[PDB]
Amino acid sequence: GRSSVRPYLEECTRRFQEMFDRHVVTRPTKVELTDAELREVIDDCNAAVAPLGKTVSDERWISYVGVVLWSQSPRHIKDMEAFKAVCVLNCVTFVWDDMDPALHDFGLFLPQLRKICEKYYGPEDAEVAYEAARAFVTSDHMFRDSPIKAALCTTSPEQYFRFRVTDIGVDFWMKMSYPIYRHPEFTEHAKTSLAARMTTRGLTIVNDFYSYDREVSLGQITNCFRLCDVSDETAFKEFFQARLDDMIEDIECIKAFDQLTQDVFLDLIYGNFVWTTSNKRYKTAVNDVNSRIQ
Amino acid sequence: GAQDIGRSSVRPYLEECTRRFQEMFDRHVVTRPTKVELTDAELREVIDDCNAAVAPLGKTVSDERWISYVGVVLWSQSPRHIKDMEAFKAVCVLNCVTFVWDDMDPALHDFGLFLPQLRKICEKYYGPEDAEVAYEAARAFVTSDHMFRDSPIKAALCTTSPEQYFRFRVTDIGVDFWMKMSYPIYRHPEFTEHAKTSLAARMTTRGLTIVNDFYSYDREVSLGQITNCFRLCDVSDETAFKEFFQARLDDMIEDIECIKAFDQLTQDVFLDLIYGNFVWTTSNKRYKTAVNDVNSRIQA
Ligand SMILES: C=C(C)[C@@H]1CC[C@]2(C)C/C(F)=C(/C)CC/C=C(/C)CC[C@H]12
Ligand SMILES: C=C(C)[C@@H]1CC[C@]2(C)C/C(F)=C(\C)CC/C=C(/C)CC[C@H]12
Ligand SMILES: [Cl-]
Ligand SMILES: [Cl-]
Ligand SMILES: [Cl-]
Ligand SMILES: [K+]
Ligand SMILES: [K+]
Ligand SMILES: [Mg+2]
Ligand SMILES: [Mg+2]
Ligand SMILES: [Mg+2]
Ligand SMILES: [Mg+2]
Ligand SMILES: [Mg+2]
Ligand SMILES: [Mg+2]
Ligand SMILES: [Mg+2]
Ligand SMILES: [Mg+2]
Ligand SMILES: [Mg+2]
Repeated sequence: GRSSVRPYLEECTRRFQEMFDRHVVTRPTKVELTDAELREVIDDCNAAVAPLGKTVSDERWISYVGVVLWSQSPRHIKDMEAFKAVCVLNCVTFVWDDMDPALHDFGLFLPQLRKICEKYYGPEDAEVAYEAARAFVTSDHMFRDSPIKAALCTTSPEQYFRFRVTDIGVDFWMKMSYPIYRHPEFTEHAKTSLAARMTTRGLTIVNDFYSYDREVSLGQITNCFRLCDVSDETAFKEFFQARLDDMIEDIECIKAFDQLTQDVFLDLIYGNFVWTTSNKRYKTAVNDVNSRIQ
Repeated sequence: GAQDIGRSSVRPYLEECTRRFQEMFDRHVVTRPTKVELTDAELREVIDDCNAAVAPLGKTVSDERWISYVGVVLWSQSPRHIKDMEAFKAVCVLNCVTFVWDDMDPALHDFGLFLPQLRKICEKYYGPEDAEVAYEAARAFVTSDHMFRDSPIKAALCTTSPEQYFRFRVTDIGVDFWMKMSYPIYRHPEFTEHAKTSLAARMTTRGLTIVNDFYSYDREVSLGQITNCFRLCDVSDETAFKEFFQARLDDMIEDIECIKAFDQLTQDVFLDLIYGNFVWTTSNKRYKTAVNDVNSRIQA
């Protein structure tokens, strides 16, 4: 009844895309990694999660990494070592997101994050990236079955998106991504988390729509469509339009930022959507790339 | 009289809004904030550090002005939970000297002179790790306050909706900075994590900002400052003002009721911050007249 948004899949996909075409216009661009670059990334990912004891397949890594390939801003890239770092860090904390909390070993995993950060970044940037990775994995862990999560995800969209600034990983993403661009304004917006606060709703509403069926099946409550009656087409449509309006208002305000920063913000939101709709992770509730790692 | 005088002041609403705020706190927070009493030695140690830090910028600040700045720390921390009084004094100093920065013409903003003083304060009162977090947060605040003077981003975030506006204020009202320099006071691991993710700041931004904005509106409008949520409604129209004000009270209440899901120590800290800021704001000459000897623009 409320267990699926499948009836709305085609209409909502078309409405998301129309919104992007009218308000962002320019398509996101996929970063093409060389084979050598992709192997270096996947090798670092496997090394980082090996102490945790679970095998991750190449195609699951590729499912995770696609968000970085599609949602950065390739024409503004300056530092491909920072880009590779974001690939690795994004992927290995994605595994953490998918893991049963019994597998979460901070003593084994935190040094791996530190190693990744020092390898690919300079001394100061490595500290910023590591703290943000540390804060993300700690947050994902401590909020599993937390009353705080229950209160923030069941009260209002406002409370929910406030939780997601950290929990969807976008604050972490900004703080590990600014070395890719070496653009002083973007670096400040990343470090104040204004960059994350501006892009949270656009990332989260899309992720939530397409991951609803999986999350509802697993008992995960971190999803804004749980705030509406999805079995009621009229109530769903009103809620979905309110969320579309949220995304538009953010995008229109993002266009007040400097031309480079606004490119990075918009490529992030629109790229996430392109990646989400072509990724098997977001298609069936349980499959070989989104199954709980138990 | 070409000016929109009718929209230039919330003075007609002063008594009724103050009473409504207080009723809200009494119904939803209940327990009073507690003022930290500093020794005369401690206070003088704080003020001498404050004067040392802003001396390179060229402007004298009176003890009365410092005391006007420092009261928010005295009233809005959580005395029952304090473990580290050196961290508390760091927050007194860091709060006060960045208040001066907030009040200064941007021509006085000298990062080369001022950033080393902030680093010196942090290195004096905190351990090495805590000092780096507090310095980064102070740096990011003073850089933000400077960057956004006359900025199109500020205009867009402050004139679109309450949601865009409060998103700006998570940094601009200084509360993220506040959390990241206050967690060493409490040495409470959950509070430290909520500080470092900025969830602490996000939970408390609206309660701090709505109160600050109401009582600093007249001064800010007279100085042409646009960072104030009541510029989003027509304060000259009583019906529209009261509808907007009720919407802001509802925002505060929703945050406070969600804050009550946090662990007991964290929620005490969050609620003392919001309610203490209200007690301080309503007792402080800074928030009583548009221009006076403690809130006037510090001019180049
Ligand atoms: C941050 C970005 C734009 C996107 C937004 C959706 C995301 C793919 C989903 C999710 F799985 C996260 C929370 C776990 C990993 C966190 C960061 C690194 C990645 C967070 C991901
Ligand atoms: C460095 C301090 C702490 C920063 C500096 C200027 C500030 C905007 C002043 C004002 F708005 C305060 C007294 C209300 C909220 C207090 C804290 C959370 C942060 C307050 C701010
Ligand atoms: Cl560096
Ligand atoms: Cl934030
Ligand atoms: Cl320390
Ligand atoms: K809306
Ligand atoms: K409201
Ligand atoms: Mg998650
Ligand atoms: Mg997940
Ligand atoms: Mg390095
Ligand atoms: Mg999801
Ligand atoms: Mg397969
Ligand atoms: Mg200010
Ligand atoms: Mg001010
Ligand atoms: Mg004000
Ligand atoms: Mg009028």
